[PDB]
Amino acid sequence: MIVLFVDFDYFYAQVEEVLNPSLKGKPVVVCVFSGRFEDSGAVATANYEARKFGVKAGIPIVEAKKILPNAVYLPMRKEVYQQVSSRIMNLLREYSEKIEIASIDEAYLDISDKVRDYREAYNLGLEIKNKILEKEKITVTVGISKNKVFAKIAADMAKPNGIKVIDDEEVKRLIRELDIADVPGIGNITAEKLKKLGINKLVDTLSIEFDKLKGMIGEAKAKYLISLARDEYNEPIRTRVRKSIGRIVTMKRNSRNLEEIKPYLFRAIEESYYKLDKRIPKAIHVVAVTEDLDIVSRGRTFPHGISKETAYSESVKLLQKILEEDERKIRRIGVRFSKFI
DNA sequence: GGGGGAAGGACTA
DNA sequence: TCAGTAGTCCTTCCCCC
Ligand SMILES: Nc1ccn([C@H]2C[C@H](O)[C@@H](COP(=O)(O)OP(=O)(O)OP(=O)(O)O)O2)c(=O)n1
Ligand SMILES: [Ca+2]
Ligand SMILES: [Ca+2]
Repeated sequence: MIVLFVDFDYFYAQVEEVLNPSLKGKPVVVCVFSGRFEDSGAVATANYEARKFGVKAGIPIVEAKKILPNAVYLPMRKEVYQQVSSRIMNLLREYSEKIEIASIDEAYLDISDKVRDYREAYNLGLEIKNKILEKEKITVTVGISKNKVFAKIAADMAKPNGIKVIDDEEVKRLIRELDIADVPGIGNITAEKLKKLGINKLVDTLSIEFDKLKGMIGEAKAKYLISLARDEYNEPIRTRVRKSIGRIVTMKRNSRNLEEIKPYLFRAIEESYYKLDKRIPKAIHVVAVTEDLDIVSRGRTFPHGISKETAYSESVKLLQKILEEDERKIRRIGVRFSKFI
């Protein structure tokens, strides 16, 4: 198999640059303003001029401003990036019917039946980059290898605005030399459990007793890592279908007062129903983020679709279940719909 | 023994 | 006054065949 992975460069910030070119060359920071106070919230992403200085996705907006007080701070306009993303995905469909859209800014193409070798895949990759640049003026990074995991890794190594092929020989070198923390799906917590087992490279998972590996990181991740280490990882490129749609909002102030929380919960339901658009969910979950940032949730599944009115009344019962079963105050409240008809 | 669901947890956004 | 904001898949514990 030959997989071609496309990951758009600093996506949210780049789309803003495309819509307002005077922004180019300046540090741009796209933010999610929570509304609790002046500048409360987090950075969604920043272009490379801002990232060079430590302003990156996830940090508080107040911290970003301490580092770069004169950078351009823009409010996230998700719907705008979504429309731009959808047009780029449509361009990629022209290069392969076998495409897997993994997120708002990334897709995997199985080009096995389109090119004969890596030389040709690499060329098709250039063709793709040029096409996206021509049509939307957006630069992307392309990663090419024998499977999804290594195609993604290839891209990670070449961004931004890059293109890289990890051939079979390099795949073998990487299995031995690549820091296992850099493997998709290995976060800080798993990375720490592995370091604690002596495991720092994929190749290391082949010599550890399987039960020891599994007992520590679970059966699924152990098999995943082993399959990659044996160079036998095979997952087909598959059309993704959204399985849930939801919205969670931050409250002006923490609380466990039902009438005070209702307005935020109802606003989350409205926005959520706006996004479902024709999709009818049979399940609804109320999700609360507690004062200490823990996540607690309660849901219900119906043998039929959930009308907006039913979503309103059931969400309150589920919220009450959360209040009655957890004594912490709530900071964020939202809903999540799933099991679509 | 293991299918199947609810809720927590990890990961990547 | 650090802490957003969406969404997926796996795990653990429980019911049930
Ligand atoms: N914690 C995060 C991480 C990402 N995103 C959003 C904004 C990013 O623009 C977009 C894509 O994610 P990437 O990790 O690919 O980040 P970028 O495209 O921004 O940059 P790059 O790919 O250059 O590294 O997803 C977000 O809202 N919150
Ligand atoms: Ca990406
Ligand atoms: Ca990207």
